[PDB]
Formats: sequence, C-alpha cells, structure tokens
Amino acid sequence: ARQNFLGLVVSQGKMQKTVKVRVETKVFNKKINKELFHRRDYLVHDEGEISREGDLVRI
Amino acid sequence: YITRKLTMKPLVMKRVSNQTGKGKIASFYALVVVGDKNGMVGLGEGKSREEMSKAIFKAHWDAVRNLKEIPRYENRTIYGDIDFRYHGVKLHLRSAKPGFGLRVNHVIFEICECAGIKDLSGKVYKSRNDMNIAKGTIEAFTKAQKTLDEVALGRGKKLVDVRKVYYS
Amino acid sequence: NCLKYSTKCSSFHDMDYFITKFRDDYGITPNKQNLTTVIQFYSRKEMTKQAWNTFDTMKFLSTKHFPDICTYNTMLRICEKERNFPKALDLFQEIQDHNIKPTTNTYIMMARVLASSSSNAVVSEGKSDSLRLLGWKYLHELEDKNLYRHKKDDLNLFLAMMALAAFDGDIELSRALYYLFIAKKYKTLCANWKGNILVDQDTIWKSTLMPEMLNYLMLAYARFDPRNLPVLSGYEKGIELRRKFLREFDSSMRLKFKLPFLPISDLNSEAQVLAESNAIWSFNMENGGTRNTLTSSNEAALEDIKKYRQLLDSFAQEAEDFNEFKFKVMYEVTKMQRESINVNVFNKISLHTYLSIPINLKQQKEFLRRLTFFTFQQHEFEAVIKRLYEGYRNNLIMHDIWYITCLRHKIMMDTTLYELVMKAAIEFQNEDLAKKVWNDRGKFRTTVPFLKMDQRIRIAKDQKFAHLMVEFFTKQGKYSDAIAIILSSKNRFNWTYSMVRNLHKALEEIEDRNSVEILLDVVNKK
Amino acid sequence: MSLVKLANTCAHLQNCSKVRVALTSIPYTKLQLQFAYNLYQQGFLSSLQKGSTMGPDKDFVEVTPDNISTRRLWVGLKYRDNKPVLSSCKLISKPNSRIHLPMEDMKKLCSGVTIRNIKPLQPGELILVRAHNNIMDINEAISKKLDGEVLCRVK
Amino acid sequence: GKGAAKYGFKSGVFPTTRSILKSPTTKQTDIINKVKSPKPKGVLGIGYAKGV
Amino acid sequence: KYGLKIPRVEAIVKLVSVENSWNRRNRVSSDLKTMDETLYRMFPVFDS
Amino acid sequence: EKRWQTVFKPKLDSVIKETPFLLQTFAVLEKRLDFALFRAMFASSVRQAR
RNA sequence: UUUUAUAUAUAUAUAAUAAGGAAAAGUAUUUAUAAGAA
Repeated sequence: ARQNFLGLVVSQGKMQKTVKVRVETKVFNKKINKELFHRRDYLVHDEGEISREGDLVRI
Repeated sequence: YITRKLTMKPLVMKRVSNQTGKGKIASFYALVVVGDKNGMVGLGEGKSREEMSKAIFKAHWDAVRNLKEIPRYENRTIYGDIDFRYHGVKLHLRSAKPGFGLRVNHVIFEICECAGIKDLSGKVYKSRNDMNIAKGTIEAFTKAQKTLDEVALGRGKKLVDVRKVYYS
Repeated sequence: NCLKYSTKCSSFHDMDYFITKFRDDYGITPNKQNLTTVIQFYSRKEMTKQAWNTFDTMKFLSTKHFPDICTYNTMLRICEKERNFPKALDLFQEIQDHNIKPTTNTYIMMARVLASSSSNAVVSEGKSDSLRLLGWKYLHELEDKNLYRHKKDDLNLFLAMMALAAFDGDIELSRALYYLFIAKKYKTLCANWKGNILVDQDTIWKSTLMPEMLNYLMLAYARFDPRNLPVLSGYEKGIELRRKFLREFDSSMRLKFKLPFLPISDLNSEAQVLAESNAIWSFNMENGGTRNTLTSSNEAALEDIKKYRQLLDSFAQEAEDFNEFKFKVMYEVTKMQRESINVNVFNKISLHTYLSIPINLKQQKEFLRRLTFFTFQQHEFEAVIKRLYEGYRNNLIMHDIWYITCLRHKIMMDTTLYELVMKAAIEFQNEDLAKKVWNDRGKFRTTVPFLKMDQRIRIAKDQKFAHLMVEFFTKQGKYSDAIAIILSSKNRFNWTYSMVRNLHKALEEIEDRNSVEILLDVVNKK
Repeated sequence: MSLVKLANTCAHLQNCSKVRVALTSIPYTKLQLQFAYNLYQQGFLSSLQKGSTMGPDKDFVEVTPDNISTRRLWVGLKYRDNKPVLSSCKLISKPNSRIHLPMEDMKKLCSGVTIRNIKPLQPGELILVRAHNNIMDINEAISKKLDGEVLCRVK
Repeated sequence: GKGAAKYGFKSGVFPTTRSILKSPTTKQTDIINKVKSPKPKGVLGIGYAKGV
Repeated sequence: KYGLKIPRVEAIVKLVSVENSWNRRNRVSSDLKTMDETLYRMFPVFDS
Repeated sequence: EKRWQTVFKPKLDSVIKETPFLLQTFAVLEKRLDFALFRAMFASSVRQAR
C-alpha cells in the first residue's frame, strides 16, 4: 500500500501549505548490537493548513 | 599406585636469579603437574640452587601432595563454561561435544591431558603467563565448577528436571 | 473441625461450601492450622501441585501463617507419596535453617521418604543403597534425642524400619519385624480385650493383621537376591541394630499363638522363600486360622455346590431381567468374598506383591499356580453366569456351580494384573503365556469394568500394554512385529524414546538402518 | 518494570549471597514478585514473605496505595554445603541494549548458539523471558510459542 | 559461499518465476474481501481521514 | 539368528553367489584354493 | 600433503570402555579404492594396489 | 494465637482455655565451537 508513517510536526507556518514532520524508525545496529531509533525530517504537504507544531500526525 | 598410575609432565622450567652483593646467584624453578588421567590432578613447584633435577624432584613431591579430585562431566569435559580471573589471566573455557579435541592453550593442554579432560575449547585473555595460566586453570577447574548432581540437590530438584531440554 | 471431617470423608464439595461460607458470611479466612488441613486434603486427593501452592502461600502471607513443623511433616509425607527425596532433604535443611524444631515424626517421615525413593534405580537416580542408608541414619538421629513423641509415631517407626528392610531385600529383618509386630499387637489386644478370648478370636485376629506389614514382608520376599548384602550390615550401629532385632526374634520364637515362620534365622534358598510366602499368605487369608476357608475337602466341595445350586437356581427366576439377575449374583459373590476371608489383607496390592515374588525369583510353576488359584477373569465369569442363566431359566453345570463357589478365593483381573502377567511372560519367555494374556486382555476390554474407566486412563493402560508387547517382541528377537505394533498405533499412542530405547539399541546392534530410521521418525516427528 | 530496578535487585541478591545473609528484601513490584516467584519455584530462593521496610509482616495486610511506598518482598536465601545456591545473577538485556528475541532464536540459544552476542544457555542455568508482561522460564516461553524479551541469567 | 547458506547452499540464481495471472481472479473471494473491507484509519491507517 | 550385522549378511549372500558361479564354471584354480585354505587358517573362526 | 589437507575431514563420525574417537582421523582414506585393496589383503602395499 | 471470666473506665489490666496424625505394591538425537610463540 501507499507508504504511511507516524510523525511529530516540528515546523509549521514558515512555509505555504508545507510542514516538517519528524519520523522515527527502528533499526538494528549490528556494530553496537542495539535496536536503536533513527530520525528523519520529512517535508510534507499541508492543505487546509490544519497542522500545528507538536501535533502527532500520519503522513 | 602413585608411580605407576600418575603421570608427571613439566610445565615450567626456568632460571631465576637473586643477585647478591658478591655476584649473580642463579636458581632453578620448576612447575609440574601430576594427574592420573582419571579425575585427579595436582600442581607442584620446586626451587633448587645447585641443579634443576632437585627442583623438579621437590616439584613432583609437591604436586603429589596437592593431588585433588577434579569435577568432570561424563569423564571427558567440564560441566559448563568456566570464566575465571586469576591474578591477571582471564580463562574462558567451554565444554565440547564428544570427539572434540583439546583446542586450548598449550599449558591448559598438558593440564587437561594429565587430569583426563578429553574435551575443551578455551581462550586466554589479558596476561598469558604459563605460571598464572596453570594455577588459574586448576583453580577454575575445582572452585569454579559445580556438578549437575550437586546443583540439583542444592536446588532440591531431580536430575531429570534440571537437565536441559533438547531443541532443534 | 469442619475441614477435618471433610478431609476424613474426602468431600471436595464440603471443602468448597465451608471455605466459601466462612469467607462470604463471617469474614473468616483460613489460618496456618486450617491451611495445613487444606494441604492434608490436597494430599488425600493426590493433588500434589495444589498442596505445594498452598504451602508457598502459607510462607508468603504472613509469619503467623508461616509453616511450622506439623505442616513440614505433611509436606514430607507428600514428598514420600511422590517419591521425591531431593525435595525432602531440602525441606529438612529448611527446618534447620528457619530454626524450626524437628520432632519424632519429622525423622520418621524422612526415613520413609528415603525408603520409598530407594525402590528402583530410576526413581532413586542410581543411589538406592545410599538412600536406604540415609534413611537409617535419620532413624539413628531420632534414636539420639527424645524430641516430641506421638501415640501413632511408634507404629510408623516400625513401618519405617520395615520399609528400609523391605526395599533392601533383607528377608531376615523383615521376618523379625513382622513377628515382633504381630506378637506385640496380639498380646496387647488379648491383654486388653473385654470379652473372652476364645469367642472373639476372629475379631482379635482381624485387628492383629495389618495388611501393610504383610505387603512389606512380601516385598521383602520378592526382592530376594542371594548375592545381595544388606545396607544395615556394614555399619556398627546398623549391625548392632540388626543383631538386637534378630536376637529378639530368635528368643521370641524359642519361647498361646503361633505363626508359621520356618524354624530358621534366615532363608538361603528360593524354595524356602516360596514355602514361607505361601505360609504367611495362607495364614493371613485364614484370619490367622480363625476362618478355615483355604483348607478344603471333597465333602465340603459337594455340599457347597449343592447349596449354591439351590441358592442360584432359586434366585434365577425371581429376578426381573438378566441385568437384575447379574446384580443379584454380583451382590452375593461380593458379600460372600468378605465373609469368606478378610477384605483388607486380600486385595489387588497384596496379591500383586505375592504374585511378583515368583517372577523375581524365576519360578514359572509357582506363579501360574498362584495366578490360577487366586485369580479369575471377568469375561469368563460373565460367560459362566450366562450359561447358568440359560440353564436354569429354560458336569459342566457342576463345574459352573463350583466356579461361582470358588469365586470366594479370587479377585478380578484388572489391567495392572494383566500387565504383571505380561511381565511374567517377558521374564520367562513363554510365547503361549503371552498369547493367552493378550487374548484375555482383548476380551477384558469388552467387559464393563474396563469401559467404566475414563478414556484417558483406558488409553494410558492400552499404551502400557502395547509397550509391554513391544518389549516382549524385542527380547524374543522378533523386531519386525515390534516395529509393526509401533507403526500401527502411532497416532493413538504417544511413543517416546524412553519406551523404544531397547528396540533402538537392539536394532543398532545388527545395524538395521532402515528400521532404525523408520522407528526414530515415528518417535521424533513431534 | 524498570530494568534498572531489576538490575539493582540482581546485584543485591549477589551481594547478599556473598556475605551469607539468610533473609533480605527487594522492592514489592510485580516484576520483582514474578522474578522472585520464578527463582523460588526453581529452588534458588528458600521462601518469599510479604513485609514492610522494617521486616516481614506479622499478620496479613492488604495492599493499598496508602502503604505501597513502604511495602517490601522478603526473600530467604539458600546456602547448601557451605556454598550459595544462588551463586550469581546477571541481566542479559541491559537498559541500553534491550534484547527481544523471537521463538526461533530462543531455541537457538537453548541449543548452544550465540545470538546477538548472548552466551547460550548452560546446563545448571536459568534464563527468564518476559512475554506480554508475564515473566517465565525460557523453556516454558518456547513451550508456549511466545515471543518475548530475554531479561536475565541466574546460575 | 557464505551467503549461499541462506538459500539452501545453492550457488547461482534462476530468473524469478513469472505469474500466469498477474492479478487475483474473481473466484478468489478472500482477496476481494480484503480489498473491499473497511479501510482502517488511525495509528495504523492507510487512507486520508474523513475531514482531511 | 547368527549375531551378525545386516550389511555383512548381504555381502555374504553376494559373495556366495559369485562363489557359486565360479564353482559352476570351475574358474577357481588349485593355487586359489590353496590361498583360500591358508588365509582361512590364519584368522580366528567366528562362532554362531 | 596439500592434497591430504583438502581430503582431510575435520568432522568425524562415531556410532564401560571408552570410544577412541580420534583414531578416526584417517578413516576418510579407508574408502579409497587402493586402501580397500590393501585392507582386503589383495595387495602387499598401497602402492602395489595402486 | 483465639475464646471467655473478674475488675475498672465500646475499651483497658489481669486468669483460664489449643481444633491442624496421613500410613500400600506396581505403574540417544544434547546441537555452535574461538589454542598461541619470540
């Protein structure tokens, strides 16, 4: 299906109809032998401007 | 019993000096292991000034004196892994399948051969002194090893329960 | 008190009613004593796991609820019943650790636990002699100090000693203990009997004969090995105890009431062992001689045949239907057996030990004579009663009447007895006996006693019999038929490697890699 | 459920064994209670009792938020033949690196393979696995086909 | 040689086996049921919410 | 019956088949018989 | 020697006295044809069997 | 411990009393495998 992620809005209103969403995933680091999280910031489309910083959203 | 059954193998043979005012005095240190190959082993040490033969002689008697029974699993290996620290040597020793060789450090090889430990795989970390390796080897063999029977009785359980389940 | 009586009647519903009643309506929860009684309940119903859970809770809840020496004695009894000696030893260590004070019962129960655990190499983990030795040591530690005694403990002590005597195959000690116990019981009862001795001789002997002592003596007989050496022989305290008891038995025999013990300190041959086994069994069956059932005459046979002819042919018409006529015959035979001979000493357990004596001693003739004289097959009895039903409603008839008469001497063949006879066939390598027994077991499956049991018990017993057949065909060397029995019932029975270890070994000796592979796949498909 | 509290408990039992104390205490939490019960059922601990910080409870006490702060679980330690039954106790899953194994890798661990640099099960050893907030022996966890986090190793 | 152990100790690749029917058939009801079942929206969701 | 292994029994059957054929054609020679009898007497004889 | 090293099987096979497990070090050679001839007493040497 | 008894002001100090005892025979595959020397 279409890729779906759960994230947290970080920047909103700096842009027009666009927000930044912090997305966290789980990955196994063999080198340190740890299931650690990795972060990335997605530029995401907000239409209707219904997004505010600190919202938990699905992208 | 003692001569016919026990086997002696020298482990360490060396010259140690004690430089006195007049000159360098040199004596002979010998460390030996005596084991019947059937679950009894001991270590001995000797120090002699005039000839190494006397050092090995006293070492043989001392090894005979400290001869002790050694726990053994199936009369071929250690009961479980032994991780032991002795005065700077780190011995990690693992029991092994029947037919597995003595894939260990040489000093441990003679000790196991004397004591009847057929099967073992181990590594020596930190310092690798043969003296300390041998001493720590015997100590970890006797202190750091517990028989399955003894463990079960201490836990008040039958051997059938404590024995591991087979998985594949 | 409620829980006490409920235990004595073994009423689970009454336990639930009383406990729930108190908790619901009275705010009363069981204390340490009531929880100990609950543990005794669970032990009575053979529910060991619940008893251990209750014991754990007694420790957990509070120090008032914390177990004391009485609960520890009960738990030691549970260990005995489960033949769990490591846990019994660990418990004894706990009583010492928690500073709880042992009593006489603690030592006696530990001795009994060790004696029972030493029965087989399998249950003893290969330390049987050591366990019997340790039980004796615990009895010595008892003998050292006064502790707290109980009126019953003395009896148990004797039993405990006999246990250690019985499982070690010490015939002479078992004989000495049996004689001393029976003599003291008889003299105590006769000295303290209100009525005249003669008239109440039946009641006196019925009180005197404790079936547990008989069973332990016959177990001592069955484990006879001439090359065996008693564990109690080695020690100085042990040899002194043996010497004292044997001297007392000897003196008592040298000095009314009589027992048929042969006039010898020890039995050195199998034949004498069989003779004494028959002697003591016959004495017990006769209530010590009060009942003269076992002795017979052709006069008695003919007269009893006539009497039961009259009785049965009269009762036949009266019954409404064949089922009711069976019920009447059942009631008659059952009550007849009890009046004939003591019920307690004559049962499945003592009979099992008695028939086990020759099997261990390796005499076929004595075993078959005993089996025929003291056993009857259910289906044969039912066929005989059907035959007599058709005979009366509408020498073989004399034979059937004599059969229903001789039922007073017999007990039905249960599954366990059939398995014992199968073991006899294995030991003696008699193919005819094996064929007879697995024919009779197949017939017995049809009779109502088998179908009365629960399906899991039926399947477990059938699995046991299949395993016994596999062992027989293995030892006879007919490997193909053993593999056939395993393969045919693979789904119905769970076959474990513990069952087929003998077969796997004996196949690997000849290197039948095909048969080994198929058998191992059956076992380990899992 | 803190692995920190469980680690503190493990070190406390080790220290209590080394100095040969018969009775000691641990925090009264369900993780600690399940841990103590699993150690006790396997014979490592002599007994479990309820209590307070001062000591074991004389009479039964209900557990409420009022007294929860001072509640403690008193474990009695076993010493047999001048040796400690609970000789050593370790945490396999550290709070940093937590080890959640599927059933196949638990079978591998029980069968002698080293998975995620975990030294496999030893004969006289005990390994505990938490699955869906229940602690249980690794063998039982495999028996119930339950995926879980491997927690600790008491030998 | 090590990686081959992952695939049954097989060195070399066959071309990936093709599918005669590229899409599920009508008679294969289960795929239709999953396809025409209610679409979940939430923490684990697949479509835009009602007002979004 | 004879305390032997199955593969040894099968090998015995095959070898006795070959022996039967050779005896039928008398392909065995006096030297071969002498060697057979010599070697047979150098080893212990199996008992059933 | 460099051929024996390749032929050498580090994993051996075994089916109260002690099993001599490590005498099977050279059991891999026993299936070679020339060794079979020598063991069958069909040759006075392995080279003669060759 | 618990239950009651006296006395004193539902409670307190004293005295007595305690229900937890059961017996039975027979019922392998163990797995992966890490050596140092000068």
